[PDB]
Parts: sequence; C-alpha cells; structure tokens
Amino acid sequence: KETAAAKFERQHMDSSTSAASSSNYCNQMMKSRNLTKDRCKPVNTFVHESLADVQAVCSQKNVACKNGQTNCYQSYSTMSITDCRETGSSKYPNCAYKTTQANKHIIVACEGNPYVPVHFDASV
Ligand SMILES: [Cl-]
Ligand SMILES: [Cl-]
Ligand SMILES: [Cl-]
Repeated sequence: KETAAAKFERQHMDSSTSAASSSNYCNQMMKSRNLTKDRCKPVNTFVHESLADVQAVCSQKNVACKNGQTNCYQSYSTMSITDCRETGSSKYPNCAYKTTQANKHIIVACEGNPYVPVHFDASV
C-alpha cells in the first residue's frame, strides 16, 4: 500500500530537528515512525535536512549501491544524520536503540518519475 518513495520519507526524514540531542532520540523516533510495530527494525538512519536537499542527491554523484545496482547517488556535501541501532539488550517488543549523531555524505538509491530516493544505502 505505501509507495516506495513515501516509505523512504517515513523511515528516514526528520527535518524537524537539526540533530539528535538526547540518547533517547532513537527510541522515540523508531516508535513514532512505526518502525517497532511488528518487530524491532535493527538499523535505521534519520536525515536532518530538508526533503528538497535529500531529493536533490538523485542528481549528484552516481555511484554503485552495495548490492551492485548502479542507481545510487552520493551527496556532494555532508548532511546531519542520526544512526539508530538496536543494542545487545533489545528484545521485541521492548526495543532499545543506541543513538549516534554524525555529519556525513549519504548514499541513496533513486527511482521513478519523479526520480526520488527510495532506499537508504549508506553514509560515508
Ligand atoms: Cl509517493
Ligand atoms: Cl505508519
Ligand atoms: Cl538505514
């Protein structure tokens, strides 16, 4: 039901904050974006830039995706991001996440018309 583009926005966009300020940021966002519903999503990255800046990456540096596909693009500049990763003590449904704030380049897979981000590959 959800389109691939809408799923990318829901799972990775957080333009309301400029950076994760507390170590509780991941637990609250993974829950409110509904990523801990049927299970604890193990890893998830949130980008704190406007949707227009993230969408613009689809017209930046064309690179290979880890999967070998070639519709991945690397942002020319670094972006504010938050890495959310389950801790060794996380147990559905008591999902526990480690919050790691950083500033790096993002790599995303783009598709469609319009040509927008549909998958978050990695950050460098
Ligand atoms: Cl859409
Ligand atoms: Cl939802
Ligand atoms: Cl991710």
